[PDB]
Amino acid sequence: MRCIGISNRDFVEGVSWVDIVLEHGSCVTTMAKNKPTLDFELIKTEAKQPATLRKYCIEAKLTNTTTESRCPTQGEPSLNEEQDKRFICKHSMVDRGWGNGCGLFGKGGIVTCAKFTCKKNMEGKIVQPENLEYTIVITPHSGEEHAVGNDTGKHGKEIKITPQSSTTEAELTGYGTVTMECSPRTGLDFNEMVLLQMEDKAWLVHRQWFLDLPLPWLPGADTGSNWIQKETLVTFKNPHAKKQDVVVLGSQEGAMHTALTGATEIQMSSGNLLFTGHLKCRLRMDKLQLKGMSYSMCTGKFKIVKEIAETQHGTIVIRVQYEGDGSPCKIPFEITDLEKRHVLGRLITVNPIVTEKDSPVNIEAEPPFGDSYIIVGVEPGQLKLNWLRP
Amino acid sequence: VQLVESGGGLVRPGGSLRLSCAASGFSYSNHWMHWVRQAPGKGLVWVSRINSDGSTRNYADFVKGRFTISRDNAENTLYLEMNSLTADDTAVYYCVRDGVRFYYDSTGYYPDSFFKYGMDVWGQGTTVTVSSASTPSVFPLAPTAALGCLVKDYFPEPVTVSWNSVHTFPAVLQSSGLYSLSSVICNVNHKPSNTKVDKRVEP
Amino acid sequence: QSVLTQPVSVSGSPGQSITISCTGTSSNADTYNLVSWYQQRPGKAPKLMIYEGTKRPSGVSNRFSASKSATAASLTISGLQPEDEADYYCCSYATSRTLVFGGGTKLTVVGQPKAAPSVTLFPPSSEELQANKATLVCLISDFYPGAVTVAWKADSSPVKAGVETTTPSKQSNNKYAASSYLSLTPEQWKSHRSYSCQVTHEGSTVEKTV
Ligand SMILES: *[C@@H]1O[C@H](CO[C@@H]2O[C@@H](C)[C@@H](O)[C@@H](O)[C@@H]2O)[C@@H](O[C@@H]2O[C@H](CO)[C@@H](O[C@@H]3O[C@H](CO[C@H]4O[C@H](CO)[C@@H](O)[C@H](O)[C@@H]4O)[C@@H](O)[C@H](O[C@H]4O[C@H](CO)[C@@H](O)[C@H](O)[C@@H]4O)[C@@H]3O)[C@H](O)[C@H]2NC(C)=O)[C@H](O)[C@H]1NC(C)=O
Ligand SMILES: *[C@@H]1O[C@H](CO)[C@@H](O)[C@H](O)[C@H]1NC(C)=O
Repeated sequence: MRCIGISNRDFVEGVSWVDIVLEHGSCVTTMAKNKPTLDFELIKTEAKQPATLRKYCIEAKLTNTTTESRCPTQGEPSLNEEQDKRFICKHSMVDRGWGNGCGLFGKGGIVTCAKFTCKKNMEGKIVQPENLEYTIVITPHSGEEHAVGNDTGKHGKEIKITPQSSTTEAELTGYGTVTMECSPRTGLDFNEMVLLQMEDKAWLVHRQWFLDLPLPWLPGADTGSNWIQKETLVTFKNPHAKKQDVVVLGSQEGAMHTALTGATEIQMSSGNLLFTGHLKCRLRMDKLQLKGMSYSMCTGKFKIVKEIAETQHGTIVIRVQYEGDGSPCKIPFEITDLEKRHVLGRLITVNPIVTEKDSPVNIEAEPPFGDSYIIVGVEPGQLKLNWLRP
Repeated sequence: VQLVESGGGLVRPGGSLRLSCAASGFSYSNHWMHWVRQAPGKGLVWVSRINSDGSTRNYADFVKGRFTISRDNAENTLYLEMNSLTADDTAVYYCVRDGVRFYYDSTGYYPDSFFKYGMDVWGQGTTVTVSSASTPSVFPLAPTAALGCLVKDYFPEPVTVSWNSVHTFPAVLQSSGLYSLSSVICNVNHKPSNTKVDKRVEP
Repeated sequence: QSVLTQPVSVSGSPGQSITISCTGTSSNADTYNLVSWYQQRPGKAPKLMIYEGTKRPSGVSNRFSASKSATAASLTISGLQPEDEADYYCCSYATSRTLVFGGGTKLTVVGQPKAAPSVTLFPPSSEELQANKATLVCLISDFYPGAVTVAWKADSSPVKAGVETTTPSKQSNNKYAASSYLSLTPEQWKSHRSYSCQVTHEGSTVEKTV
């Protein structure tokens, strides 16, 4: 009942084993003769054992700037910050003289150090294809008053599948078991591909390309303070041999996005991904059975507790409450012509039943084009509802 | 030639303060400037220094990075931004010029190791008081013979002591940010808190 | 690292020549080559007297001279005058980048006879112990010159934590008095066999024990 309200909803019917394609945004309603109607939706995709290859700094900050100079023939200057790996140091030569603070004229050694602090970073994760955990929700068409489009899934069974553990038997309380045999149909294989995660965005890039970016980096082994290649974003300036100055090279964030145009993009969300790739599954209804079926028809009348609404697919949803006696009971349902001659509408919510009288039942069915009569219950007080379908 | 400090006053422990010094009568932009402090009745303590550019800023080991020295050459101003202040930071803070380095390096830029210096121009100093409470307990000092009263943990100064309605010592400021003194029946008056204590002292 | 130490006090008579020493720990010849001296009269801002170990700035009296060796630096005031009564501080580099001042020397220009301090040590009051605190009070009075060194002991061990001492102040009779405190918990007070207040004046020491 979870798929009701979703536009990208596929209606799949099986002869007596059926093939379904699940994707993010997609929803599949499965139907089989004498088998309960089920709603399948891919809710989560997660790379479960990612190995950080490298972490690149795209935005750098230079703080705690220290400088030391020596007069000519007084030796190379030295700061204790040189030994500190969080700092970037560079030695240079400056013109020294009498009006400068030196007894003798000549080139005097200068040293500038600055603390390299990363503001924003990029992470390159290498994902094993077999380690992509897919979370699928199997929501049966239980009529249950809250079931209709209920995201919480307290109505549907949550099942986890990986490209390799593709065969799973899922137990649906009151319906039996459904056997699912999946296979991933990803746009690009993760063989020689690095999942380049930025912040809220992700891409799939060639390994060598990723390892060749001229940016400061930390290895997967040091996820750390000692950034390798700080020089790729840090530049030292001394153009008149008067003063040495340290300068950052500015945020490479936007620059990166431009280089990542000719790359496969993915929607990211803190460890979990909204992958474009499909998931081709095969499922068997052999061990599935309708809840009740051995039940007797409802002797009493029904009460339409919510306005009949039409879904984006032309199907209609009706919420009815039982006012009679007999529960657990079986709802008599029929969609016939204006003259009550032949039955015309297809029932989506197969075998509609009443569990508790107090609890309403949501029945979904495909009404025929034009004028139809929705008949819910039996005589007397039989709900006669006229319907329009252009 | 003058140096005028501003920004000193009462600050709560863990609090922040910005000291500001105005310089005049010399080429400010070409001189190194220093901050020196002095705890009440105690010794001079070097705090920080800055070169002409601001490219070199050095600090004493007690300022673990809590204070930041800065300058505005065009405005002839020196600053000391102070954070995470404690009772050990209570002092008069002096703005000081290194007039002798100017004689060797007229740029005031080069941070040569152990260079010739001399703090020749000092401001009047600005008072910083780092204290917790905003606004005493009296104990007898039992005994010719000397006897007295110990007046513990009060704020602010002063306390006055009389005997039977004599030397009363100056107060010490404890690490707690509270004062204590001694006087050698004692009548202890602490006008700021509107409290008065009479203590009989017996052998 | 380099730490500068000076005598606590120096006492001289008018017209006499007195010398203040400045010695260092992790120091070298350059430490003393770069020594600067400062005079601070009571309640006044410090004044530069000597820089570069031995150079005297213009305006500073010719009675002031300085010397330096590879192990110490010294300031000499020749022809001592009442106006020379002040605190004197030496200063040099602690590291290549930072400065450090000495502890200071109180120079007394002798006007009256020298007098040794009277010392009284008070134990914690019964009342304070009931309030779960313990303060030892060391009262120091009637001394001249006005400069003392106070040290505390727990049994035979010197104690530095929880000590607060006042700067000597002039009494009614123009001699000086000072006070010192040792703050303890009652457990610490009861933890030791004895506590001592030691006062050093003009090279001699008085020690009172409770
Ligand atoms: C999506 O599903 C949500 C949960 O789905 C469950 O599905 C099945 C498997 C069952 O577990 C089922 O219990 C759940 O529905 C669903 O939320 C649930 O909705 C009900 C309301 O419909 C929540 O509250 C309950 O109702 C009363 C309100 O009472 C008034 O209205 C009723 C008629 O609706 C009258 O009979 C009464 O006389 C009242 O006039 C709530 O007050 C109460 O909750 C609180 O009760 C006390 C208050 O002190 C506390 O002890 C509780 O902890 C609650 O705070 C009832 O419980 C029900 O809480 C909720 N279930 C869960 C698990 O949260 C939701 O409506 C669905 N949404 C959509 C859009 O489909
Ligand atoms: C210098 O380093 C210290 C210690 O990490 C830090 O607290 C301080 O803010 C840094 N300096 C500046 C200019 O931010």
